[PDB]
Amino acid sequence: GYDRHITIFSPEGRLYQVEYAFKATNQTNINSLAVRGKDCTVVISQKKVPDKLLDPTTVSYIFCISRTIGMVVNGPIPDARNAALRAKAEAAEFRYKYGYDMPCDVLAKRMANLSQIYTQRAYMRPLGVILTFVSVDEELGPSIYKTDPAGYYVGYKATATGPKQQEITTNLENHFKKSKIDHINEESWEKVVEFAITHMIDALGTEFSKNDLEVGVATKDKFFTLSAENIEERLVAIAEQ
Amino acid sequence: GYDLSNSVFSPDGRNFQVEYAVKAVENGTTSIGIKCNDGVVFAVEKLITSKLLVPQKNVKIQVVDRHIGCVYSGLIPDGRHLVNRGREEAASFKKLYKTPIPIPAFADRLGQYVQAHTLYNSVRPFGVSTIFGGVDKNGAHLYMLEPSGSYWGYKGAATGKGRQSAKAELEKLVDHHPEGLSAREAVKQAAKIIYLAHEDNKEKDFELEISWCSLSETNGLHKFVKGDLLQEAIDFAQKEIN
Amino acid sequence: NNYDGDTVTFSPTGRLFQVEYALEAIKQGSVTVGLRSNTHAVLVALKRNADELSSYQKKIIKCDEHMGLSLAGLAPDARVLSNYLRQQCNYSSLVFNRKLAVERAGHLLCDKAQKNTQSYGGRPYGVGLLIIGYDKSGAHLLEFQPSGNVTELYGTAIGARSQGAKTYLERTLDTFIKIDGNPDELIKAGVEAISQSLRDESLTVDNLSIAIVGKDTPFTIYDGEAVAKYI
Amino acid sequence: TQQPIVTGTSVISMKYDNGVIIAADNLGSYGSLLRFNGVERLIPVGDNTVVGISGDISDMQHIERLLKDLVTENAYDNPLADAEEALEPSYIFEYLATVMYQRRSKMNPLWNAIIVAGVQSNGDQFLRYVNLLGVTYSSPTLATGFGAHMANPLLRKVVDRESDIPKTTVQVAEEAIVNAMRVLYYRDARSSRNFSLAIIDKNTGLTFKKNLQVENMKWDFAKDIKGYG
Amino acid sequence: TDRYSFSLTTFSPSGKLGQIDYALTAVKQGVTSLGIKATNGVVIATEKKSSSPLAMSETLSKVSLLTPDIGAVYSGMGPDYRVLVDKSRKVAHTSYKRIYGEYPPTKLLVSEVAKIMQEATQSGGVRPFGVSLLIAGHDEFNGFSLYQVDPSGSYFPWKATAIGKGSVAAKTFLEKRWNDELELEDAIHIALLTLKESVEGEFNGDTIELAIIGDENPDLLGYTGIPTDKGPRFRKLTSQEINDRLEAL
Amino acid sequence: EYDRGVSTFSPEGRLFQVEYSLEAIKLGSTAIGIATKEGVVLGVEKRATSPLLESDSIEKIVEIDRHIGCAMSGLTADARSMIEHARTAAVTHNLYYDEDINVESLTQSVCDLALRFGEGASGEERLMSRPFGVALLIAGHDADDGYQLFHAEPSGTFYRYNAKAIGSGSEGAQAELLNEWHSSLTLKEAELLVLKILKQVMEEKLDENNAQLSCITKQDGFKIYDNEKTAELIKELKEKEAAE
Amino acid sequence: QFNPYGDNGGTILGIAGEDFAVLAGDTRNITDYSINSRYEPKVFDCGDNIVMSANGFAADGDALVKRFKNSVKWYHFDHNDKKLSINSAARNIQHLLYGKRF
Amino acid sequence: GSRRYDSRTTIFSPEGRLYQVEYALESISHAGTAIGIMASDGIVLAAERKVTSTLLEQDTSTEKLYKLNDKIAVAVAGLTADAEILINTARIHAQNYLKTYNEDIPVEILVRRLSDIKQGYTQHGGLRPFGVSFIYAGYDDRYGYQLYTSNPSGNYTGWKAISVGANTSAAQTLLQMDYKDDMKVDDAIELALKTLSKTTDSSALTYDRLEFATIRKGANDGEVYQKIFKPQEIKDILVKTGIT
Amino acid sequence: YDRALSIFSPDGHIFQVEYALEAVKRGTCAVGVKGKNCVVLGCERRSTLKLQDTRITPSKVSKIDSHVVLSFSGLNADSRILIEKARVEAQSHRLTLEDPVTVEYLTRYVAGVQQRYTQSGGVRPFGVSTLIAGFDPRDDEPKLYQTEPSGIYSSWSAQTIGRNSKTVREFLEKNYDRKEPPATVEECVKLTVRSLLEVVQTGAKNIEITVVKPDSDIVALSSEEINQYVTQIEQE
Repeated sequence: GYDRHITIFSPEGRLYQVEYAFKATNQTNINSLAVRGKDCTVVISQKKVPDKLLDPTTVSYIFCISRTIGMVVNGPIPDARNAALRAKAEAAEFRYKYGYDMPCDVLAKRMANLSQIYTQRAYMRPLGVILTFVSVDEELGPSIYKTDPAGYYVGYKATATGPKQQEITTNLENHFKKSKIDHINEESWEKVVEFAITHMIDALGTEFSKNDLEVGVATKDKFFTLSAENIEERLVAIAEQ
Repeated sequence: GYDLSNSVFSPDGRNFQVEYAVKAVENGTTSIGIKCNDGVVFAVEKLITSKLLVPQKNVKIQVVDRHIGCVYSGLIPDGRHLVNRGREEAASFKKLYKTPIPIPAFADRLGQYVQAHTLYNSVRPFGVSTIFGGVDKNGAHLYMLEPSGSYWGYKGAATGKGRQSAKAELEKLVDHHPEGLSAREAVKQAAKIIYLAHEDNKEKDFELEISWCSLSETNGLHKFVKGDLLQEAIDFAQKEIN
Repeated sequence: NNYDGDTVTFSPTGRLFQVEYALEAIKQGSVTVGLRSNTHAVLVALKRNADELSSYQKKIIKCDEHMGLSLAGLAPDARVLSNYLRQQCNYSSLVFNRKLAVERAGHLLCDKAQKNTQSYGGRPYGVGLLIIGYDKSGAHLLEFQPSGNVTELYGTAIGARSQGAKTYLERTLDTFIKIDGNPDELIKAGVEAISQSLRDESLTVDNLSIAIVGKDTPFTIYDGEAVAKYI
Repeated sequence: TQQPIVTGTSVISMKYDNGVIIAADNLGSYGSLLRFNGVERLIPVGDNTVVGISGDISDMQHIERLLKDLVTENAYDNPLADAEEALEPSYIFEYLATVMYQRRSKMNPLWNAIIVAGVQSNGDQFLRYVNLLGVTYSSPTLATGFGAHMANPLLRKVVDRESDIPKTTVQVAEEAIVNAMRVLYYRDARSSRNFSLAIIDKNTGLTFKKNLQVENMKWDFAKDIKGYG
Repeated sequence: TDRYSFSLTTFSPSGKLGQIDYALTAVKQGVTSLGIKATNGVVIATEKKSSSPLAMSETLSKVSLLTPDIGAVYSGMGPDYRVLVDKSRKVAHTSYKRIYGEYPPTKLLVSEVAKIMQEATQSGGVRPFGVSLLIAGHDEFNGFSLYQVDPSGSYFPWKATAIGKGSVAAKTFLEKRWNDELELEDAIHIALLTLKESVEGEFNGDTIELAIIGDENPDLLGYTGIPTDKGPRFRKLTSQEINDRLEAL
Repeated sequence: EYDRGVSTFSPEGRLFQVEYSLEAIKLGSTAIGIATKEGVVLGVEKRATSPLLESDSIEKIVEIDRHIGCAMSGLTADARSMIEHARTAAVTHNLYYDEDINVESLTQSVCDLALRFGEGASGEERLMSRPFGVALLIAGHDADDGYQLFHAEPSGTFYRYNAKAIGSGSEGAQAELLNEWHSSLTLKEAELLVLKILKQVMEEKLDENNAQLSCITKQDGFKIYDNEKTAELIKELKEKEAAE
Repeated sequence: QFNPYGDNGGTILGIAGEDFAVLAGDTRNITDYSINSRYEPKVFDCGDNIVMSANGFAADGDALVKRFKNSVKWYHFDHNDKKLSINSAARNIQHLLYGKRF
Repeated sequence: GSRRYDSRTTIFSPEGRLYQVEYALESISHAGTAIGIMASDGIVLAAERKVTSTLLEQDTSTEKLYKLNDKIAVAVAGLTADAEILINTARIHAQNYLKTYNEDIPVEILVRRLSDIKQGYTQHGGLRPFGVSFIYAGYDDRYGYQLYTSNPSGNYTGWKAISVGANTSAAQTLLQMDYKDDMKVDDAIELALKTLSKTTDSSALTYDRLEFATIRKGANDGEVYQKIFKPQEIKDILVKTGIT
Repeated sequence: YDRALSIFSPDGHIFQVEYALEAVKRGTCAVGVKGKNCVVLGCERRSTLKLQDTRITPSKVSKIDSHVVLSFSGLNADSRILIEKARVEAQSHRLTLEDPVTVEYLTRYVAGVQQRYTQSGGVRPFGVSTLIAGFDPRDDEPKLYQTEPSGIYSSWSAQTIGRNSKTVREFLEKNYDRKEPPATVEECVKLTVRSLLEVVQTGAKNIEITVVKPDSDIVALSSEEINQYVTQIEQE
């Protein structure tokens, strides 16, 4: 039938058109992992550069929405830039009319509504990207919120994305069962980066380089990105543990 | 099924209308772009379908701004319209911020635009890949834009029937200069690999066009290559393939 | 009825099929041939009556005293483009105190058709224009496809049996460019070019319609017993 | 609405037999207070036109946008669309005029007065005047502002008719322009001592002579009188 | 263009608007939620399900506030409810906080929200939302009320009801436990006991969302010192408190 | 298929709905038009489809203005909208210039209306999704070209004709038009010629209760003839069939 | 404040002949007691043997002539090289004036 | 596409009949019965719900009965949901009449308006009609008490007594055989209950499944007082007529 | 919305026109006969079922003027819209132009409503055929027109539209002259009655007669007045 081609219910009450949107984020072979540190939130993610003729410095899956909130995207790159733009406009919007920078929580909720609106029309294609927003807020503390094509969102202790993300998830769950708290204790954010890399290497079974990773760090009142050199520093510190 | 619009989606995770649009450019002209240190050098193969034409009158190289070169391949009317919109964008930025738009900024905006027409069944996508770049205060930049709305950083890029022939040579050219290379020398290069990508267009004949934006010669403006420099390049490429 | 009932759907062949169908209007349609030197441009059009008790239909539209267009396809589609070109040409005179240039008017036209083929429910225009004119750059002769794309030539044709006319113009190509300052010769050669496009459609003195533009000559349409100076 | 807010002074200009000359001082005054000096008002377009803009400085910026915009729009579509579709001072003139007119209709004009001074491709002299109203005219000798009746008469003293343009040379004109700028500075409160000078020639292109000062003033008779009378 | 202004709701050749029937199916694929009306309060309860074990159910909201004295809870699709609760809040503000000023009657607001459901079954480019809402509330005019909003765009008052995949079993459960006079405490016990049978996971108080529109509480308003004005009659129960309640079933 | 769409080709290479329009001129009652340089005559067939039909106030002769006349044949619901637009066009010229509008240019003005198919192409306000199904014989006199007769199509294309016959019997009438049209006709010989060809395709009898004549003339204007005159010319027609 | 009128003066004179017409005007342009320019005629030919002078305020005066020449063009384009009557011209110009009477 | 996902739902059929309207009448026969009877002292509106559940509260359910204004109420038979929109449109149209003319709206006007909306849905927009049938109790000063029934097509027909909803056949005939024109409110109150007990979708008619309402002229001065009875008063009158 | 419901049919027709005319067949049946001094529009009233009040059943003949009426055949829902729209146009003429309307004016107006929704897309035309009858003021000539949902109008001097129009037409062929209308009002009324008793049936229950005479004389005659004429008709 044609309840699978436009976003109208079936005799099960299911929107098949929407479900397909999830099925496309595995096609770029990008994984991400994001954990809440002690005073930071770190997200490490794969960077695929299949050629020389692609310049690696430009291949970015990390878009700064706010000064304080980073966004890492898993899935097709057109929809990524589209989603980034909407989110940037809305963050600025709220700063203008409410006199402070938009909460991470409220931004996640916002994109969830817009996602629902793209599945409310019957000629609009859902934005298939899965979005991770990472922040350190001053009211909610360290935060991860992952929104999805359907327009469902929920908070997160930690999260992973990609075709191979079950393995990553298994690792993280076991860690927080030994530690019995919802965020990694350490006290130098640098060592939380190092820890995150170790779990990733275990999960995907591959050691990464400084151009197989791209790393984003949110500390208090800020988000920035590590350069490829900083990442190589971390991989020496794997030796040092 | 799943081949009647651009807002169906398949269980495979694929949009075929959009993928199919890349094939449009695959039957287009060969066009290359060499990312340099000082700038960029574009070159485009112009097919000759008769000898009634007037060579270097049929433009595919349109300048957008006073410093961004744009040259496109695929369905021609479509690409001229894509450039049409981008000139409006250039003026708008200049009006509000009083400075010419940057190279990365222009790349961004075109990506949004090509996104829009694959999200509605009420507008038709484009059928072109465009190659554009220039010099700004962040350096030289080179970008290729798919009709899917995808772009990346590019050391070297190509598209058209002979995109394979072109790209194979660009790999070797990074072997020759792993430090990148000068714009002025890349003019001669640019001709070379269109002649090599005319071996996929070897039942036709061609006219070579070359355009450059480089900070070391033209003061960072996008200009054409013509006259004495042009014929030096034409002669170079000939002797090599002979 | 997948890609041929919609004007919004691709096509892994990188087409829109409608444009090909709109190009078949030219095969069934009339024929007109343009050729230029460097100092004059000329259109020779084959006029066609509806029956023998009908006056033959004019196929050349004057857009300005430096510009003219001619159709070979559907007339109602041509009616939109004739208005548009006149509007833009008068706009150029008003605003920039300029003639409008030949290349540039083609570019405006191209992107016009494109956004009506983009919009769903629209149509691609099925009439092919030859746009001639004389501006600062000299003469120009553009071929306008139903795609909308514009091409610059010294001589071109479209319509039914346009292929033979390009053979003829490619052979006399170096002849009529190195004749300058005499529009007459070009017209004689143009008659010969459209005679490679007959199918017993004969050329008479009321079938033949000529239009020229020069540096010293306005846009002028010759008809009547005044086209029999070149027969 | 729009009344004068920040207001420049005057542009003076004349023809000679092989080009034209044009000059202006660097001022945006705020009444008797000369609030901004060093404010540039001569703007070159190519080496074939210099445009002198007088009137309000706010509106001057909105025509500097439009001049940039004009060059880019002419250069768009063919790389041969600015070489032999080349801009003429007449084309630049008409553009600004017509836009300005429609903006005046909205009752929010582009409050300026412009002289467009150039040379053609054939090398005829082009010197013409437009303003916010849309009042146009030609003269061998032109000015804007208070200079319309202040400085301009001295220039027009040499050239009473236009069959006398070829009898005016570069070095007769040059002298008169320097002096008319001195008259302007003498007898108008709003003006500057700093002045810029351009020469548009069709045998050298544009030669720009910046930041000349008003010299050869006469003041020795400013001390042979004691009292107001 | 815009050629989607033909309704995507139609009738079937056997009667019965087919689209809202499909939308009603999605509620039986949804989570279970229930409301028991007492005679001195109302209780609403739902279960939290997530697609991850690393997901936070501490930033997950399936019971949401419309106005201090009125709460809502769904069964059905998550995304649909996420936009729909915002539209409920928006009409309540633009038509009863800028026009009538005060917080609306429960009866009023229920009617207004049903109109939006109706207007997603009229127009093109929109098919209706596939959740059912329980809107519990209290106004000082019509007393305590518990209503159920349909994906058809109708409303019904109930004495006690459930929505979700276990709705049919739940109303059979409520038949014998229900009485015309109830306390609010006893209502809590009945509500959670019915929802324990409509969950097939583990039944915690950390993963069960409880809220009462029961006793006023002033200190949740934001100010004190005028007692003629109160704070929210809605009061969400924190997790540790719900754990105490699991023992009170 | 392709006539299920509003603007779609059609492996033929031209639109389909347009064809079916041309095959709707065969649903009308004949309209015949003969032009000379003494006036142009339009005669029309009113056609009794019922014996209780009153046919003496049904008119398919319509005035556009004093110097331009029109006859319609085909489906005449479509023509009702067209006659209103044409009337406005003529009057607009007379407002803008206080001058007579040419016949050619008027027909062109109505041809612009015939152009409206498609729904999202050009910048105008689209007020159908289909072309018309009715053809006009617009007759007239202008001061430039002299006397003129035009045929307007639901295509949006026009041709100047010297004789045209449209309607159900268009082709069998036109066969006769080719032989019998000559330049020595006068106003009145053209009039009898209408009645001659009209009688062949008249399914009942020719008389003045199912036919009406009208002329457009420079020196008397637009005059629709009364039934007396029509009847007299019909009696004079039968005397030339007895001279054969 | 902004007042968008003025008086740029000049004078024109039109005389109907037998088979001729003369339309004359001065070339002096002024803006108060100022003489802006000695030379700027104000009688322009519009083609087809209409001559037009719109005299008084220069800005409006130039506007009229432009728009009228545009109309001349459209006349030849849509009535198929129609001869433009003096008479026809007059009515058209009146519409241009009445259009801006607010 | 966009014409690719529309099969055309709101055209005529080859009997001249709208697909969507015909389907609608069937879906209203699924919904509970509602009967209207007009006495010469009043109008009785009586409605049986289409839902009755395990623990459904029907003691305050005002889900079939709505006051449009203080002299016009409706009984609803069809989708309750669909009906909502038109119920509030009707409130607005009624209050508008009072606001501008300082007078209560006639029954005729109010119904004719709502019918127009229904007709409007299949006329334009591609939209479906609401599957609703209304029975209107209304008083005006020009036809006195008026009774109307309206259907999803947008047409109104007068009645003396009429039934909608489930089992219209059975109900209609019994009403014809038993109704007299000199009945009162008392008589009509009992007649409606007996008819609803032959059409009850359970095997018994219960007080909490009944909504019952009157408009009576026994209120002083000849004023009409509308009364929607309390659940204890419906139970009160149902034991009186001897069903329970 | 602009996706057409009007789409060209392979016979030079339009689907919605053909359907409209089908709906006119299936619907009510109106007969119109004009005398030398009157118009009679009689139309089927729908009251066949028992116990109905006929003052609140739809008006099948509606006066637009003081001497122009509008009658219809076809659907009973599509037709009310046109009645309302006709009234506005009549009042508009009287406001801005003057002069109680002519019948012809309103004939063309109703046809001009049919043309819009046919030629436009996203809309469908009314399935209603109309008898427009009445007088022009200052003229004593009565005028009978029909318009059909195609948008065509034609003058007649007797006409019928609706169910079994073939049957009604054949009766009027022997007992009506095209060139000599009735010279008496009572005979025009009785002739319209005799035609309606063919199709409709069942006494004078479902029969209506509206009479318009000049001097701006509109009277509606109730059914009981029509009984008396019917018995004379049967006796004869």
